[PDB]
Amino acid sequence: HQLSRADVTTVSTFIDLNITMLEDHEFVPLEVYTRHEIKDSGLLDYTE
Amino acid sequence: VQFEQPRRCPTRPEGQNYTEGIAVVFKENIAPYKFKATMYYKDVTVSQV
Repeated sequence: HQLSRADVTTVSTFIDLNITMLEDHEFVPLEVYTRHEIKDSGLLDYTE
Repeated sequence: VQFEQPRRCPTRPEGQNYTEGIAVVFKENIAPYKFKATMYYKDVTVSQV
């Protein structure tokens, strides 16, 4: 009789190697203090 | 048993398409407007001695 290849158990001669891509990353703007904060840290503003 | 038949290999992705161009990048203006002026005044002193 004939039979499908799926009827025969499969052994692999291939060596596996799983490489995955480094995914995209988004860098948002990020400051510890803005210019507004730096200017506001003064106690008196001469101009105002 | 049977040997596994060849796998479908990965393909090189299409790659990114880039448009060439010239750019001008503008930031928020923080520089004050500057101009020239002339003051006309008179120092008036009254001394009591």
